[PDB]
Amino acid sequence: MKTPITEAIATADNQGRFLSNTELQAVNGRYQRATASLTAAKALTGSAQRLITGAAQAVYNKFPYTTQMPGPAYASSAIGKAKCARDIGYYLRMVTYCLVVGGTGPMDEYLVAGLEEINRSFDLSPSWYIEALQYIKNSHGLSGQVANEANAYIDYAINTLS
Amino acid sequence: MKTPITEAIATADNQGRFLSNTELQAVNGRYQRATASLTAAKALTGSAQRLITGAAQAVYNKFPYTTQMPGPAYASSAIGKAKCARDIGYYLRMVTYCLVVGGTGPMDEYLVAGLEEINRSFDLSPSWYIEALQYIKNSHGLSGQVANEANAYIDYAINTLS
Amino acid sequence: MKTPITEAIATADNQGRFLSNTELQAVNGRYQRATASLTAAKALTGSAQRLITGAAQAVYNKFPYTTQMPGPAYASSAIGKAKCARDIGYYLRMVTYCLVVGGTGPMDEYLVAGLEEINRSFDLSPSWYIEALQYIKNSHGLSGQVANEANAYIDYAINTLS
Amino acid sequence: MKTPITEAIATADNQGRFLSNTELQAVNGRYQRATASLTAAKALTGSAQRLITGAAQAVYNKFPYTTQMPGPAYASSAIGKAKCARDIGYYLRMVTYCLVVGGTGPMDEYLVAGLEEINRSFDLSPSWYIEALQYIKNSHGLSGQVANEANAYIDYAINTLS
Amino acid sequence: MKTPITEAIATADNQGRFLSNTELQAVNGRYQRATASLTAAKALTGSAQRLITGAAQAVYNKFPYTTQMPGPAYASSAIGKAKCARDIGYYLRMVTYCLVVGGTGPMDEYLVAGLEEINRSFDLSPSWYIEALQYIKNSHGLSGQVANEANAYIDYAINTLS
Amino acid sequence: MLDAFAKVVAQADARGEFLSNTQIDALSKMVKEGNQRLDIVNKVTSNASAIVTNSARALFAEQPQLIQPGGNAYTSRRMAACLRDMEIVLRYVSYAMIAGDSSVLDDRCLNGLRETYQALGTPGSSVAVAIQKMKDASVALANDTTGTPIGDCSSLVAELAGYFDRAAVSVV
Amino acid sequence: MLDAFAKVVAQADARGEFLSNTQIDALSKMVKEGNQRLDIVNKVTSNASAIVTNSARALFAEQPQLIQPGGNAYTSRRMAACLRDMEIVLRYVSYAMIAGDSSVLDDRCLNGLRETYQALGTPGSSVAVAIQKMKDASVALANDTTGTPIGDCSSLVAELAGYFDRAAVSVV
Amino acid sequence: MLDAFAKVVAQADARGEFLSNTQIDALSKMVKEGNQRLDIVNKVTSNASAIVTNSARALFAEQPQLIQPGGNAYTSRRMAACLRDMEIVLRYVSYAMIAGDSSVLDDRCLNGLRETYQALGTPGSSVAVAIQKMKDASVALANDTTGTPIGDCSSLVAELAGYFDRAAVSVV
Amino acid sequence: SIPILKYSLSTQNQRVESFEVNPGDEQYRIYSTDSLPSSSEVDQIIWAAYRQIFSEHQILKSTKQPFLESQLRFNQISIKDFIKGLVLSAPFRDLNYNVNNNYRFVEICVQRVLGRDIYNEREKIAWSIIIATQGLEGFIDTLLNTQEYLSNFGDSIVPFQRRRIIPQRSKGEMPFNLKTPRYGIEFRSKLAATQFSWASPIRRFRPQEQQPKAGDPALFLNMVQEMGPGL
Ligand SMILES: *CC[C@H]1/C(=C/c2[nH]c(/C=C3N=C(/C=C4\NC(=O)C(CC)=C4C)C(C)=C\3CCC(=O)O)c(CCC(=O)O)c2C)NC(=O)[C@@H]1C
Ligand SMILES: *CC[C@H]1/C(=C/c2[nH]c(/C=C3N=C(/C=C4\NC(=O)C(CC)=C4C)C(C)=C\3CCC(=O)O)c(CCC(=O)O)c2C)NC(=O)[C@@H]1C
Ligand SMILES: *C[C@@H](*)[C@H]1/C(=C/c2[nH]c(/C=C3N=C(/C=C4\NC(=O)C(CC)=C4C)C(C)=C\3CCC(=O)O)c(CCC(=O)O)c2C)NC(=O)[C@@H]1C
Ligand SMILES: *C[C@@H](*)[C@H]1/C(=C/c2[nH]c(/C=C3N=C(/C=C4\NC(=O)C(CC)=C4C)C(C)=C\3CCC(=O)O)c(CCC(=O)O)c2C)NC(=O)[C@@H]1C
Ligand SMILES: *[C@H](C)[C@H]1/C(=C/C2=NC(=C\c3[nH]c(C[C@H]4NC(=O)C(C=C)=C4C)c(C)c3CCC(=O)O)/C(CCC(=O)O)=C2C)NC(=O)[C@@H]1C
Ligand SMILES: *[C@H](C)[C@H]1/C(=C/C2=NC(=C\c3[nH]c(C[C@H]4NC(=O)C(C=C)=C4C)c(C)c3CCC(=O)O)/C(CCC(=O)O)=C2C)NC(=O)[C@@H]1C
Ligand SMILES: *[C@H](C)[C@H]1/C(=C/C2=NC(=C\c3[nH]c(C[C@H]4NC(=O)C(C=C)=C4C)c(C)c3CCC(=O)O)/C(CCC(=O)O)=C2C)NC(=O)[C@@H]1C
Ligand SMILES: *[C@H](C)[C@H]1/C(=C/c2[nH]c(/C=C3N=C(/C=C4\NC(=O)C(CC)=C4C)C(C)=C\3CCC(=O)O)c(CCC(=O)O)c2C)NC(=O)[C@@H]1C
Ligand SMILES: *[C@H](C)[C@H]1/C(=C/c2[nH]c(/C=C3N=C(/C=C4\NC(=O)C(CC)=C4C)C(C)=C\3CCC(=O)O)c(CCC(=O)O)c2C)NC(=O)[C@@H]1C
Ligand SMILES: *[C@H](C)[C@H]1/C(=C/c2[nH]c(/C=C3N=C(/C=C4\NC(=O)C(CC)=C4C)C(C)=C\3CCC(=O)O)c(CCC(=O)O)c2C)NC(=O)[C@@H]1C
Ligand SMILES: *[C@H](C)[C@H]1/C(=C/c2[nH]c(/C=C3N=C(/C=C4\NC(=O)C(CC)=C4C)C(C)=C\3CCC(=O)O)c(CCC(=O)O)c2C)NC(=O)[C@@H]1C
Repeated sequence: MKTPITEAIATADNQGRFLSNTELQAVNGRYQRATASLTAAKALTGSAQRLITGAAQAVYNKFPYTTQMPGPAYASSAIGKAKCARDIGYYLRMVTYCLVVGGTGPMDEYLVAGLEEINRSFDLSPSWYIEALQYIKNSHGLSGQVANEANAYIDYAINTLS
Repeated sequence: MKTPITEAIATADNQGRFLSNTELQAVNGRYQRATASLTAAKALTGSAQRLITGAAQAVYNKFPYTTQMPGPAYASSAIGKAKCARDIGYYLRMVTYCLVVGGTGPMDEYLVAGLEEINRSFDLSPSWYIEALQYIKNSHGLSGQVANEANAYIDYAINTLS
Repeated sequence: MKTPITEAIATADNQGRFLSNTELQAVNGRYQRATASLTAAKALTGSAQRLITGAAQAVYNKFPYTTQMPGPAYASSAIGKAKCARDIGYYLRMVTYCLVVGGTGPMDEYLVAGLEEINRSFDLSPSWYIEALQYIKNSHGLSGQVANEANAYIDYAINTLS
Repeated sequence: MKTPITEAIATADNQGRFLSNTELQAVNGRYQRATASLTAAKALTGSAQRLITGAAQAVYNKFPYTTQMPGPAYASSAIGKAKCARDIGYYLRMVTYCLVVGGTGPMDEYLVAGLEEINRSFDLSPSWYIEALQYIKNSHGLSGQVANEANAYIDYAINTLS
Repeated sequence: MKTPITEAIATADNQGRFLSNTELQAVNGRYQRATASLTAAKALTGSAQRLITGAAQAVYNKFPYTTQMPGPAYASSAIGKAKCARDIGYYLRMVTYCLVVGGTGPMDEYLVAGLEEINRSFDLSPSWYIEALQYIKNSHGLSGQVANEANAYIDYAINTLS
Repeated sequence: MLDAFAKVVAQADARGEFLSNTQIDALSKMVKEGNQRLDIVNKVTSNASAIVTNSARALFAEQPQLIQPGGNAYTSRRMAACLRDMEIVLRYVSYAMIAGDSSVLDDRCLNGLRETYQALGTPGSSVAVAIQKMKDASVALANDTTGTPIGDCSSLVAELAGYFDRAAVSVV
Repeated sequence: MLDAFAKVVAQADARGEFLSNTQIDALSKMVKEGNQRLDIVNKVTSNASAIVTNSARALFAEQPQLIQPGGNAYTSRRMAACLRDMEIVLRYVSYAMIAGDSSVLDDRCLNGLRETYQALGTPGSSVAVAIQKMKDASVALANDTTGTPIGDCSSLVAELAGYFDRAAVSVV
Repeated sequence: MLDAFAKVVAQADARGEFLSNTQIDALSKMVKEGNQRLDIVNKVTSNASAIVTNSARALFAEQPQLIQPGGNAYTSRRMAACLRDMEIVLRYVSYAMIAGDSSVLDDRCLNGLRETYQALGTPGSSVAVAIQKMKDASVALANDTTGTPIGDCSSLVAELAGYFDRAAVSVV
Repeated sequence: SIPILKYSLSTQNQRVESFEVNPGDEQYRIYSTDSLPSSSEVDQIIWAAYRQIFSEHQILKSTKQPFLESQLRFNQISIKDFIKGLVLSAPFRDLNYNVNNNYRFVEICVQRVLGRDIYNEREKIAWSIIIATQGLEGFIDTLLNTQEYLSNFGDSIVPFQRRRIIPQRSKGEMPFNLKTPRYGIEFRSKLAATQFSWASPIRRFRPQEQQPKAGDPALFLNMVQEMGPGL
């Protein structure tokens, strides 16, 4: 994964180098910001069910055809509604994985690589997932530099879908 | 330049990406260390000529043949003593450049690259400059995290000559 | 373009060979399919504006949120309705271009290269353009091999949209 | 080999593509030309006892030194005569394979690949084989497109010998 | 070319190295041999007009069909007879070029490179030139180590034709 | 490449000088702006697809010839390559903003771009209008106070808009 | 590369138009004489070795200074390269005959070829003589009535003569 | 590349002629002085590091602004590239001394070197001074008799001094 | 058998040594399968090879080779076979080979496969006949089997623009994608849907580019956003 620690090792192994002060300062910047991002991952984990059911309802108010149109792609059946709240939980879980690691590494490996072939094949719309992620950004209840850390990985997922 | 800033831009541009929080934390770790790293450069510059004429005398003590033996490579003339204290001040000035930049940037470009080819051609023994850097490592007078920053670039220079 | 003439030159060209009897049969197969292929391309050319305005109305009946939802991506404006019918005219013009050259040459070059990138940027669902192409596939009124040639490239645009 | 069926598969396989309409018309051009090809292959097969020993004598009449000059490369012995008639039977059998397959596939991998090194090493001249091939093109006794298809592969063998 | 001097420079330049004693021993073997190579190149030049017409008459006795058979590729006309002795003189001239340079350098660029396309296109049999070169090897009139250097480049030209 | 702390080291060495206390005191004024500079590139990176597509939508509404048949942003492969150019320029202005000077923008992006567009037939004066619309989308975003503590970053807004100006005069 | 069919399409796409009924009818006239177009490149390909080697032999009989010492066709390597240049140009003319237009001839063969011969020191006027000697050699074969039904191919033969003529003025 | 003997053949092939008697005897003169030509290149490459490091040391004492701060040979990499280029020039001069002509020196060492030095800001007139310092440090050593039989090889030394003069005027 | 014709070398950066132990930020990131990368890091090798052979503007979804990627992830092909497979790919023949002649296609593939510029103009002339007589498949095999490729990149390293910046400098040679685009000044004229070849800057009656002067109150605007605290 791309973490701040494996990106400092890889730039030092490319140069055939021991870990200089260029690289020790970079790992130290991870350890300074890790206090604000480990409480964002603890506060997003503990309020996850409030955020999943909320963000799936925010898609249904905004795009109400997804509950009415028949077909396997839409949340009109009870099967297709549990597959929606499954997917909101996948996106929220990857955001907490990036806050504990630092850097957009877990969702670059588990989520975004091959995502466009999934949405194209099963006829899923990436604007359904932007609306869900814009709810979680506005409703996670964090503040300060704890909200600054969480919103920086919400906006990475939106920029890969937009 | 091996700044933590230009190393962050390079890892983002290797994969054609915007600067995420992986790279902003490497920049932030430079700013947290730049306080102690800039008071070291101010105190080494102010004691420059004291440390240069002291370290030149410590080489002539440990290696007294360098003041007696005839030839162009030795400090046995008035020009050879002027070019010897020129080289102590070169190694001292590159250390202070690395303290105001963060990371071993200026020392690699201006000093270390090509040093082994020069010291073979002009018959300059690298053990003289190690003795001169060990004097400055013991006589700069700093303490705390300010000496911890200073000695990390004296030690980096000794590992290239050794 | 991918054309049975130009895909026959470009197999003798890749080996530095003259056109043997292998490639003259490929040109011959185009020449005895071109009769049924060129009548479809002018039966769709004359019936254009019936098929354009009906297909855009067929999208508005299946997805009626596209006429109601405010925003730049939807045809809820007088500007957005003009851009919708512009798009159906692009897809229908590329089908008549493929019938007059044989095979999916012009729509590979002018339409489908970069199509996924601009759908995601401008928030355009490819399910809209599938419904507009299912209208044209049922309502061109062609029969015989003239319908086989026509539906061969309507289905090609559907296969690469989904 | 280089059938128009396998050169249409390998075209679509090098693009990672399903068989589009560009490839199906190349296949249907083989099927149109096939009944003029499979009758020339049938006609040359039964008439091979005359066309080989007729063409062997056509070389000995234009180049009579190949029956009198001593050495292993000439047909001045019964071993060299029986290996000369064997060589004309290779050229005729390769033409009937190129008529059955359609296109210059079998005689490219079996006959013309590496042939210039064989004639140069064993001292045997390619102008002997051209006079034998011009005999079969003058005495196969077909007309219509049955001759125009059969002469298209005799003329391919002559153009590789010069 | 393929002088031993240029084939010693090309190995030192590949490593990016100076001329060691490995290269100066190679060029010294050229100079200790050139007293026989330059007596052979002068002896063939001063007996050239006897050698060209004798070798040209020898291939008319071995292959008498050249002076009788019509066609531009045979020596039956006065145009074809002047181009035949022109070719024997081209082979003898590159032989005497290879003796003053040392090693098969001049006849590679000037005679061997592209020779197989000339003999294939204009239908010149390479066994005519082998009969001519076997005359010069028999009756150049040389002996000792002078004749060893002359037969070394005669047999190189025979090995490329055979 | 150079950052802003490496630009003063290269000027100083070229004359074989130490750094005076006046020069060090001006480099610790650059460090104290360190967290406000990181907020500005965070606001540009986090909104980077709305900078590009809102300002491309604006570019074709007022110059509608570029997307007509025969235009340069017609035929969606050239439409996708047009949006690629705007994300590329926005990427390197973002690089030049944390570095503190525009040297990575100058030789990795802008070096040879004006002569590239002349060999393609791309209107280089309309690429400069595309950069100028991302300029004030990015400035209005960096003047926006959401998610930030109270204080001041107004000399840094004027600096970010100067890299957008340098990128826009190098292409015309 | 384009054939005659995709030439009309690429011109129509730059105007944003469908094809007119007189453009489809001019395209279906090419299909009607498609068998006679294939008989022309059947005659040219089947004798392609004899077109090159007979016209090259006639070029040096009438330009005997090309193969004298110092001449451009004097060595084994410079002479075999003269033969393959004729076989390249004859190959790309037959690619322009089954396509219908000279788009593969201009892009793949004739673009930048006059300046290449000027850099090599090759006399470009003599290359035009060799192309014109291959022109009438393959026109004489195209007008042969052996193995064909008797008809009028005179507009097709005058098109093949225009492809060799375009190659001969694009090389001096 | 060509040597001296292959240069004569290249003159004689372009006229289509056999070599004359005087051209043979001129070639047997170069064979006779082969041991005196091999003895020169052995004298030069055996001292090749001392030619470079002493001609450089005399250059920086004569032009002292090249090692002052800002000078073109001031840093350890710029100092080591200066000694690299003198060693490259002296290497190809040694190649041209056993060949007999400057064909490898023009093609593989000097082609584009003047334009390389202008783009770098390297003073090309100072590179010519350092090559002439290597010229007479090599000529003075080639005239030294310690190890060789006594004799006159002054024509070979006037040839070696022309390769150094060729590279000196082809760098500015 | 028609050898290639001889051309002369030229002075370039890569022909000569940089005495650079400990490279810096302009070292250009070796992407290799000799470091045993995981699945997230073999995606970065694939994107680096797409960027090097194609442009950044030809890494569309319709351009990517999904089956050549999966043979690299299973250790069936090497990186030298991935690079060969991108040049013989159908998008590269359509977007690059069809809109260049034989001389400008050589200098694209020298710059992008060998990672260096051409030596002179005669080197383009020497290699453009390998294309015309053997095809692209024969030209890319004789270019990857040179000693220039097997010494620098081997068979398990993605190529890069070799030695672009000199270690002291801030301004290096132009990148090879900005120096040589998809098509040039020929094929520009009308063969690539183009008009008028230039354009004046856009005029407007609201000027949009007014330079500030010395008494303007936005140069003092600094602390206008908020006053500092204390007493
Ligand atoms: C809306 C933008 C305008 C526009 C753009 C346009 N550009 C291209 C093609 C290229 N752009 C570049 C630019 C860069 N390459 C780089 O590597 C960098 C730095 C990292 C930059 C800034 C290059 C090299 C090309 C050509 C190469 C290629 O496309 O492969 C195109 C497509 C051209 C084509 O037809 O192929 C477009 C459309 N065009 C407009 O009309 C807008 C004003
Ligand atoms: C004492 C010499 C003078 C001097 C030299 C100097 N040169 C350079 C840089 C380069 N030199 C070359 C030269 C060659 N490249 C080749 O391929 C060949 C053989 C064909 C030669 C002779 C090249 C390519 C460079 C640039 C790349 C590089 O530096 O590696 C430098 C470099 C430092 C700088 O910034 O210029 C120096 C100092 N300079 C002097 O002052 C002396 C007069
Ligand atoms: C907000 C809910 C909307 C919705 C959801 C929906 N999704 C699917 C199907 C799939 N979603 C995925 C996505 C992922 N799988 C992963 O492993 C990851 C990374 C961890 C992601 C992002 C996949 C693979 C599928 C298909 C397989 C499956 O999970 O069953 C479906 C079902 C579609 C179908 O045809 O079955 C729905 C309904 N759709 C809506 O309407 C909501 C608005
Ligand atoms: C012993 C004579 C036999 C013979 C000769 C013959 N040769 C030709 C034609 C050519 N021969 C060459 C050969 C070379 N050209 C070179 O430059 C070199 C190296 C220096 C060689 C070996 C070439 C190029 C030709 C064609 C052009 C020409 O020179 O005229 C011909 C004429 C064939 C024709 O079709 O014009 C003849 C008759 N042929 C015999 O029958 C003799 C046995
Ligand atoms: C400027 C355009 C904004 C604004 C900026 C301010 N930010 C201030 C403090 C601050 N910012 C960050 C985030 C930044 N630092 C990082 O390390 C990273 C990456 C991980 C980022 C994005 C942090 C952590 C802090 C706290 C530092 C502190 O507590 O001092 C700030 C503080 C005042 C000052 O430092 O003098 C300001 C003014 N605020 C604005 O109003 C505009 C819109
Ligand atoms: C024109 C220069 C000739 C000429 C040509 C005619 N050929 C006619 C029909 C025809 N042509 C071919 C050859 C070609 N067609 C193929 O399909 C293939 C292989 C794939 C090749 C090489 C064939 C086989 C046929 C038969 C089909 C048919 O009968 O139509 C033709 C029309 C026939 C007619 O007019 O009766 C013409 C005019 N005729 C000439 O006089 C000149 C010499
Ligand atoms: C002229 C600049 C010199 C000088 C040169 C002479 N050298 C003579 C003979 C000689 N030199 C060598 C050295 C060289 N030849 C090799 O084969 C090798 C390596 C394998 C080397 C390094 C040798 C072996 C010989 C012996 C041959 C002989 O005895 O002739 C020489 C004698 C006459 C002549 O060769 O023409 C001369 C004049 N002598 C000088 O006085 C200046 C310094
Ligand atoms: C003094 C401790 C000892 C000593 C010094 C001495 N040095 C030289 C010559 C050189 N020193 C350098 C070193 C550098 N040049 C650089 O640009 C940098 C980085 C900024 C360094 C470290 C170089 C290049 C030379 C040669 C050129 C020059 O004169 O500067 C000499 C002269 C040797 C000669 O042959 O000229 C001397 C005497 N020698 C001692 O004996 C002291 C113990
Ligand atoms: C109509 C079916 C639905 C619809 C259409 C709509 N489309 C756009 C905008 C664009 N469409 C394209 C597509 C192409 N351009 C091409 O050149 C080609 C190949 C010939 C294709 C397929 C592009 C590039 C755009 C953006 C630029 C433009 O203005 O044309 C919009 C506007 C979106 C916006 O942000 O402005 C709309 C509304 N949308 C619907 O609701 C209909 C159901
Ligand atoms: C006969 C018309 C003339 C002739 C023939 C001759 N040929 C040979 C020898 C060989 N011929 C071949 C050719 C092929 N072998 C293949 O497998 C194929 C493709 C299927 C071809 C075209 C080969 C390989 C040989 C050598 C091995 C063998 O004995 O078959 C000879 C004998 C030469 C010898 O030295 O053995 C002869 C006499 N020569 C004439 O004089 C006739 C005019
Ligand atoms: C023969 C009729 C005339 C002639 C030919 C001749 N040609 C060359 C060299 C080259 N010819 C090309 C030609 C092409 N290259 C292409 O890519 C294409 C398609 C676009 C063509 C038509 C090239 C690249 C070369 C140079 C490569 C090489 O050197 O082989 C030569 C030069 C041979 C030499 O050794 O210099 C000659 C002699 N010249 C004549 O005199 C005839 C009039």
